[PDB]
Formats: sequence, structure tokens, C-alpha cells
Amino acid sequence: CPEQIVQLMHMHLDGDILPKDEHVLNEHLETCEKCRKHFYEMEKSIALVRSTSHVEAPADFTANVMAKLP
Amino acid sequence: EMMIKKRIKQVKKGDQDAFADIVDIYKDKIYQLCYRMLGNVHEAEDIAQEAFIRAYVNIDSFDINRKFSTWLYRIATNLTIDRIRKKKPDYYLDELSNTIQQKILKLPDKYRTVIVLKYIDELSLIEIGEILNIPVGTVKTRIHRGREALRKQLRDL
Repeated sequence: CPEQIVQLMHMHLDGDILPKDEHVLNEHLETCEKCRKHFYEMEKSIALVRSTSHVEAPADFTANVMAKLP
Repeated sequence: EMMIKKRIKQVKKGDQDAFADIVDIYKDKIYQLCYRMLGNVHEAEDIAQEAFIRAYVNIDSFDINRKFSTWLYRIATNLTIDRIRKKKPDYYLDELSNTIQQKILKLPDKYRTVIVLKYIDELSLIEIGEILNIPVGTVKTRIHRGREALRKQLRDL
């Protein structure tokens, strides 16, 4: 996969592709199977990382914070 | 926010009970940031508290012009980057979630930070820039590099 279209992959994921350059990227995926696997791996990774957003502070966190103030 | 800034005016005049309201609002996210940066319950909890305690003690130096969450995120962020570096043994010479956590730690802290704020904490490129004190262009670079290192670690899960 050439680096020039990988930059477009990142531009899609940033959410600031130009509509002129949005049609350019889609062409490479269906055709270039090396650029299709690359993009699939990135989206799969992004999706697994987002599933780790469930964490809450410990039960007595704010009592413990108040106790330590000068 | 109107709720928050009204709470900050109250702490600066003496109302310590207003600060608990501030802690209660951000504790999960701040502890989340620290925990996903450090991968360790005892260190994250220590650092997350330190963030709020330092936020309270420095509250008369905070400009109410600016966004309070940015300011708080910046304290926590600096405290966590600080621990990751001093953790490295030679610093002073000169389950599914659990599995992804271990991968997150293999990212250098400059790309770890942007990945956590962007994808776990859902912050804008603008706020990350302000938080880390860098222009939006630099943030985008690190995200791109972070995405890439992250793909290497996670593609086979």
C-alpha cells in the first residue's frame, strides 16, 4: 500500500477529508487489497480501543480527595 | 459551563463543599485518563487525587476566561506523563479491556496520551491541543502515529 493513500485514510478518520479527495480513497480499497487490509486493521483497532471507556473512579474517591486538602 | 464556573467562584471565596461538586463531576474521566495511561489501580488513584488536590491549591491562578476542564485535564495529564517517565528504571541517571490496556502501555507516552484523549475520553483535536499546549497540526501527527502503533498491537485480537 502506498503512503500517499494511507494519509487519506487518516484524513477520513480525522473527519476532514475534502469531498474531491473522498472519492479518491474508495477507489483504492476495493481494488488494492493491501490498502483494504490496512484500513480494516485500523478501524478494528479504533473499535477495540473505544470499548475501554467504562471506567469509573473508586467508591470513596471524593471523600479521599477532600481529606487531603490544605 | 454555568454550573462549574459558579462552583469555582464559590471555592475561591471559602466554600470547600462546592469543590466536592467539581470532583464528583470529573472524577470518572480524570481517573479514567490516569488509569488508561498507567494501567495500574493504585498509581491511577494516587495521581487522579493529586490532580484534584493540585487543582484546588492552584485555583486562584486559574483564569475564569478559559475552560476549566482543559486546565484540570492538563494537570492530570502532566502528572501522569511525569510518572510514566520516572517509572523508567534509568530516569534519574540524566479479559478484553485488560488485554487492550496492556497494548495501550506499549505505545510511547506522546501517542498514548492523544489516543486516550481522542478515543477513550472523546475530546476534540482543539481541546487536546490546548490541553497539551501544541497546535492542532501537531496533535494530528501524533494521532496518526498513535493510530499506526495501535493498529500493530490490536489487529490480531
